[PDB]
Amino acid sequence: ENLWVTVYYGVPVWKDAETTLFCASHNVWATHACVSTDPNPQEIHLENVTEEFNMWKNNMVEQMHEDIISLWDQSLKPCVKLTPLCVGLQCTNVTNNITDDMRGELKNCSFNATTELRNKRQKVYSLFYRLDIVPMVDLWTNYRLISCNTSAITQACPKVSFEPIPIHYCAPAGFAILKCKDKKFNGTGPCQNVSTVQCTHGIKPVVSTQLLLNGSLAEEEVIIRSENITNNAKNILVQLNTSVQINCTRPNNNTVKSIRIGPGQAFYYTGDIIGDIRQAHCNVSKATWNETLGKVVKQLRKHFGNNTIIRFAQSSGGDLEVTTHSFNCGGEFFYCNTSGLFNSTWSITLPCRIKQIINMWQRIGQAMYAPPIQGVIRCVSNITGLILTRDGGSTTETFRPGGGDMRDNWRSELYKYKVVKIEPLGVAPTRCKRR
Amino acid sequence: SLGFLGAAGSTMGAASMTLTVQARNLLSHWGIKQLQARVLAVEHYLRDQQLLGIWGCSGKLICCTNVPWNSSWSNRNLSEIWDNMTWLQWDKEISNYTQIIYGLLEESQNQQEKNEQDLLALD
Amino acid sequence: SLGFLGAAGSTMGAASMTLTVQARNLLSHWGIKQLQARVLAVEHYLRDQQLLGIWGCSGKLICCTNVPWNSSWSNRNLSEIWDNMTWLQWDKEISNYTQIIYGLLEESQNQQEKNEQDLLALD
Amino acid sequence: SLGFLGAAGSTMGAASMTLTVQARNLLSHWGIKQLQARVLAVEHYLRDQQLLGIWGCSGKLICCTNVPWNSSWSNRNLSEIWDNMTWLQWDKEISNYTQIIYGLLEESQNQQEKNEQDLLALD
Amino acid sequence: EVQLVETGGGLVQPGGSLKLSCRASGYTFSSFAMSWVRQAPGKGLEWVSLINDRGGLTFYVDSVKGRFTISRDNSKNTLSLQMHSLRDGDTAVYYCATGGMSSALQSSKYYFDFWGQGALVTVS
Ligand SMILES: *[C@@H]1O[C@H](CO)[C@@H](O[C@@H]2O[C@H](CO)[C@@H](O[C@@H]3O[C@H](CO[C@H]4O[C@H](CO)[C@@H](O)[C@H](O)[C@@H]4O)[C@@H](O)[C@H](O[C@H]4O[C@H](CO)[C@@H](O)[C@H](O)[C@@H]4O)[C@@H]3O)[C@H](O)[C@H]2NC(C)=O)[C@H](O)[C@H]1NC(C)=O
Ligand SMILES: *[C@@H]1O[C@H](CO)[C@@H](O[C@@H]2O[C@H](CO)[C@@H](O)[C@H](O)[C@H]2NC(C)=O)[C@H](O)[C@H]1NC(C)=O
Ligand SMILES: *[C@@H]1O[C@H](CO)[C@@H](O[C@@H]2O[C@H](CO)[C@@H](O)[C@H](O)[C@H]2NC(C)=O)[C@H](O)[C@H]1NC(C)=O
Ligand SMILES: *[C@@H]1O[C@H](CO)[C@@H](O[C@@H]2O[C@H](CO)[C@@H](O)[C@H](O)[C@H]2NC(C)=O)[C@H](O)[C@H]1NC(C)=O
Ligand SMILES: *[C@@H]1O[C@H](CO)[C@@H](O)[C@H](O)[C@H]1NC(C)=O
Ligand SMILES: *[C@@H]1O[C@H](CO)[C@@H](O)[C@H](O)[C@H]1NC(C)=O
Ligand SMILES: *[C@@H]1O[C@H](CO)[C@@H](O)[C@H](O)[C@H]1NC(C)=O
Ligand SMILES: *[C@@H]1O[C@H](CO)[C@@H](O)[C@H](O)[C@H]1NC(C)=O
Ligand SMILES: *[C@@H]1O[C@H](CO)[C@@H](O)[C@H](O)[C@H]1NC(C)=O
Ligand SMILES: *[C@@H]1O[C@H](CO)[C@@H](O)[C@H](O)[C@H]1NC(C)=O
Ligand SMILES: *[C@@H]1O[C@H](CO)[C@@H](O)[C@H](O)[C@H]1NC(C)=O
Ligand SMILES: *[C@@H]1O[C@H](CO)[C@@H](O)[C@H](O)[C@H]1NC(C)=O
Ligand SMILES: *[C@@H]1O[C@H](CO)[C@@H](O)[C@H](O)[C@H]1NC(C)=O
Ligand SMILES: *[C@@H]1O[C@H](CO)[C@@H](O)[C@H](O)[C@H]1NC(C)=O
Ligand SMILES: *[C@@H]1O[C@H](CO)[C@@H](O)[C@H](O)[C@H]1NC(C)=O
Ligand SMILES: *[C@@H]1O[C@H](CO)[C@@H](O)[C@H](O)[C@H]1NC(C)=O
Ligand SMILES: *[C@@H]1O[C@H](CO)[C@@H](O)[C@H](O)[C@H]1NC(C)=O
Ligand SMILES: *[C@@H]1O[C@H](CO)[C@@H](O)[C@H](O)[C@H]1NC(C)=O
Ligand SMILES: *[C@@H]1O[C@H](CO)[C@@H](O)[C@H](O)[C@H]1NC(C)=O
Ligand SMILES: *[C@@H]1O[C@H](CO)[C@@H](O)[C@H](O)[C@H]1NC(C)=O
Ligand SMILES: *[C@@H]1O[C@H](CO)[C@@H](O)[C@H](O)[C@H]1NC(C)=O
Ligand SMILES: *[C@@H]1O[C@H](CO)[C@@H](O)[C@H](O)[C@H]1NC(C)=O
Repeated sequence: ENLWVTVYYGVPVWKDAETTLFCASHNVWATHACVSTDPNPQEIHLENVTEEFNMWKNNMVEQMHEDIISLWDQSLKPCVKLTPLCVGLQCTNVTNNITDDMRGELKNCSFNATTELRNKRQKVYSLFYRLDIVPMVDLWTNYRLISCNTSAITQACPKVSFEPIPIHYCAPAGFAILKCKDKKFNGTGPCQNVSTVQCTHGIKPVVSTQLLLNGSLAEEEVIIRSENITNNAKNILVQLNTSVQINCTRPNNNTVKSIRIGPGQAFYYTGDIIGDIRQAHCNVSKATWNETLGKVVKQLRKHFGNNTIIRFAQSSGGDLEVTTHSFNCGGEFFYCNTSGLFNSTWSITLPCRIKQIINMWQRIGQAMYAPPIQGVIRCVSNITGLILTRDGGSTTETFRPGGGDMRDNWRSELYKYKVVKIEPLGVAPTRCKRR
Repeated sequence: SLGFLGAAGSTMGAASMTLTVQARNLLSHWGIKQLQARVLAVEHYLRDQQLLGIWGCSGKLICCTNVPWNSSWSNRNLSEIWDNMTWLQWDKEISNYTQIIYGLLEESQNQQEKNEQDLLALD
Repeated sequence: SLGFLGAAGSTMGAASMTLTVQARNLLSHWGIKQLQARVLAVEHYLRDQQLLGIWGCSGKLICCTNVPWNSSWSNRNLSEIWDNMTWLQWDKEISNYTQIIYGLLEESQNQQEKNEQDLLALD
Repeated sequence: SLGFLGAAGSTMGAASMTLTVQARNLLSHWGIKQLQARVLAVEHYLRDQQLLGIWGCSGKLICCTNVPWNSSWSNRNLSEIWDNMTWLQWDKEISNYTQIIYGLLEESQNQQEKNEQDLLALD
Repeated sequence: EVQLVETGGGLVQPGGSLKLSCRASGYTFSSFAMSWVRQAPGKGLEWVSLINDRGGLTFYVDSVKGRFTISRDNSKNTLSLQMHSLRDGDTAVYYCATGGMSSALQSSKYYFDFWGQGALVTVS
């Protein structure tokens, strides 16, 4: 046909790409780091566009992970270090009324701390959780802080909230984010109801293990997502289509006192407890949870067999940070025992521990001291998904709560988004020639 | 009227009428990540504009050239390419030949500029 | 001749002869502030050059188009506008219609560019 | 063909066939240093493109104007400039006169734009 | 089936004007170029004018270039021709035809695919 090459600029095509995204949105996150969000939800549906997604090869997860860790470290860096408190403690039993489940959990410790002046010392009394102290043999002491033998303990800055707030990860111009608006989306493979957005809906950096809190719900049915469901070494992300409300509390009324440990420094500690001492706990409605697991096994049988028995069991062992359900509540860190939720074959109260000196990730060499919060803490949150691991062990599959790899927490979200690079240039044969 | 990339699933013919809809969307310590992203957006825009300049297509969105289609890059007729295909499918179909086509376009302009210069040198 | 904005207070018909004077002055940790300032200046420049490209005015300072002037945008006669008014007063007067005009300019080029392609497709 | 600067030692005529080879290689604390390098490269590119636009040479690598050559700048004939001479030697000779030529190019294009505007205003 | 039916007028005096209108059906009107071709009562066919598929471009024979205007309305699927300053030499049957041009992204034509019934235009 005597066709000629015609060059078109502004062609609606793209290629998969990895680029640097920026965030948009008294707090760890979105202090000054993030750009004010454009309030207009400029979402464009792409009719007849099928896009292949892979939530386990999504570089937005790696960027979200690095951004959260970086912001966490930036928040804690300009704060009071507790190296002057790495001294032996004289600890005795708490003299208040202790319930059966709190015997030895909390101890009344005393120590000689520094003051505003280098040449002075003060005797300080405080209540520490057993998890935060370890035995030591010394002259006039019994225990020392658990992290002083590993790394410096940094006190979190007071009045800087750890509450997760939605963060929007937005693409630079020349790039676009595609969303998969597909009900019951597998999390991998072609997605027909693709749409283009400038950026995400606002993802809360909620940190938890085993149970996914304050996330997004499935549009119609529970969705089982796994990189390779056959391989038991992979974690399974279960997105629920209904929330399960979990009510977590620390009923003790804490009286919080503070001391100076140097010029301009301050250390916060629990001074005493008002009322009886009770164990922290979470209440999960029994009927709702039973229906939730019924739905989960109903979905699992599609991959494991219509006639297979599915069993749930508690975690297999290891560090508290991964064997229990870790979460932030009111600024406090709860480590709840989930064996009451995953103990079955196909009101529930879960006891919880509180730990003030924590390692936020698997990395070793850093530690943070979470200051106590005055009063009584009660949180109401939605369980929106589960992290499950399949037992290696033949029939009757056994599932357990998963771990704390964090990427799983940031794959429950960001599984429907892909970043693509726009390629405005293209060529095509036309009948048009110069002159 | 469909917005940025709204024509992505439409045929090449229909999509060719929305070039300006998305062309405007190519330009528009934590400071470094955002600043680098802005610089990269600028570098990609400028590389595409420079490439259009090399081909003699500066300032145009639909630029006709003097390079013939050789029927080996793709042997589809215009009816199938423009009425029964999208730009994503076309881009995939001739991806392996884009560097060849771009090279020919550069060579074509190099000859054309000399010809214009020679025509302009006649009194 | 008069300076960077020397013609700013002159009438439109006089200031229009100094467009190169203003055009040449649009391009030229503390490093972050300096880089953001330079990147922003570049981004604004490119936004204007891209917009001129969309309208078919790339490479020109005085670009004539095929969009008719609407008497509802400004009902002043041509002599009154160019002989007795400055560009600042005009910019204020036409501010509420600038985006309307820009939209029409884009539409005009989109039609013209397709028409040029069809004229070029005649053997 | 000869590489990025392969024609650097060739005569001015021969090196005029490689303008795209050099043109396509102009665009492509550690973060601050990398950003300053990228921004500076972009600013140099844009200043040169703006300057070509001011002269009416936007989108071209070889551009012919209406400014006559003054023998006071160089009185060598074409057989001494486009042959038997390289671009480096020429740049060394046309140093003190570069700003004069650029000023004349700007004025010539300003007159060209006004003349085109008047011609296009004739019904 | 494709149909083109002219609904134009008849006899006009020299120096006057007449408008022709062609109703098209059976195909997508906006996808084809349109033209007017005339045949004097005792002669062969003569091309008069051509309009593109979008209507933006028009072409005429020199003998009518300053007198005839060709236009289209793609919402009503009609083609119009306004003939000014009619001359005695313009007496002819005027046929509405589909074809004659392709809008760059279509295969080539340069021929007329469909012809209408034809209106008879006379000049006194
Ligand atoms: C999942 O999401 C839910 C919310 O959807 C979270 O629950 C919220 O958690 C935040 C933070 O813990 C709660 O905010 C706190 O509320 C306290 C009580 O607020 C009451 O009183 C005030 C009086 O002004 C009313 O405005 C308000 O509506 C309530 O009636 C405040 O006292 C807290 O402020 C104190 O602590 C913060 C610490 O950051 C300091 O900055 C303040 O200065 C002050 O000392 C704080 O505002 C919020 O109320 C909870 N919501 C609900 C509905 O209960 C879950 O925690 C979240 N889950 C996970 C795992 O992230
Ligand atoms: C932790 O131990 C300290 C030291 O015994 C207790 O503080 C004393 O408590 C008695 C009452 O039992 C007071 O009369 C003293 O004046 C307190 N001394 C100081 C230095 O504070 C403290 O009450 C104990 N706390 C708990 C919860 O058992
Ligand atoms: C969570 O609670 C369960 C039940 O209290 C604990 O399971 C017990 O673990 C011990 C470990 O030595 C076993 O001897 C018991 O037989 C288990 N009990 C039951 C009923 O099976 C579990 O260890 C607790 N986990 C955490 C992390 O605290
Ligand atoms: C600023 O305004 C003054 C007048 O107030 C301009 O100067 C003269 O104005 C008269 C008005 O009739 C003109 O005829 C003269 O030709 C103007 N003088 C010159 C030297 O041109 C003055 O030019 C205005 N300034 C600018 C920068 O435009
Ligand atoms: C403290 O409580 C623990 C609980 O197991 C008990 O074994 C210990 O003897 C108690 N010590 C004192 C001094 O009361
Ligand atoms: C002290 O640190 C070492 C090295 O990290 C560790 O092996 C040891 O268990 C720690 N001490 C206690 C009492 O846990
Ligand atoms: C929990 O789910 C309900 C569903 O209606 C919703 O209204 C509520 O806001 C959710 N709560 C949280 C904390 O996400
Ligand atoms: C969907 O997910 C399952 C596991 O949930 C996986 O085996 C399968 O390959 C995925 N892809 C498709 C197209 O079903
Ligand atoms: C999943 O893991 C099993 C382990 O035996 C392996 O054989 C299979 O190929 C893996 N599948 C995928 C899709 O990676
Ligand atoms: C949990 O349930 C128990 C049932 O006895 C109740 O006493 C307790 O107050 C509940 N706690 C919360 C936080 O809902
Ligand atoms: C409640 O849990 C038991 C566990 O054995 C199960 O058999 C029963 O069907 C569940 N009931 C529901 C989901 O209504
Ligand atoms: C699991 O449930 C059974 C009763 O069905 C109970 O005997 C057993 O102790 C429970 N295990 C855990 C770990 O809660
Ligand atoms: C704790 O006790 C103090 C005693 O003064 C009281 O003011 C405070 O309100 C109590 N807080 C709670 C949460 O019961
Ligand atoms: C999607 O395909 C349908 C097929 O009938 C078509 O009508 C529609 O216009 C297409 N969508 C786009 C955005 O081109
Ligand atoms: C284009 O080619 C296809 C076969 O690939 C054929 O069916 C179709 O009719 C051809 N169209 C034209 C207009 O030649
Ligand atoms: C001018 O604007 C008015 C706004 O009502 C519109 O009706 C009119 O058609 C426009 N005219 C032109 C020539 O653009
Ligand atoms: C322009 O309008 C003004 C309004 O006062 C009038 O005085 C002037 O004569 C008009 N000029 C022309 C050329 O129509
Ligand atoms: C633009 O619109 C505002 C609306 O409040 C009006 O006040 C202003 O006068 C308008 N400007 C012009 C130049 O018409
Ligand atoms: C260098 O000079 C020789 C003649 O001495 C010539 O043949 C050769 O082509 C020149 N090289 C270049 C790169 O122009
Ligand atoms: C050439 O340059 C000289 C420099 O002194 C100047 O005097 C002369 O007028 C210029 N000639 C032209 C034709 O521009
Ligand atoms: C150019 O000038 C040189 C000066 O030496 C002379 O030899 C040469 O012949 C001149 N060439 C022409 C073509 O006039
Ligand atoms: C430019 O001026 C300087 C002044 O010192 C002079 O030395 C140099 O030779 C001049 N250059 C040319 C090319 O005439």
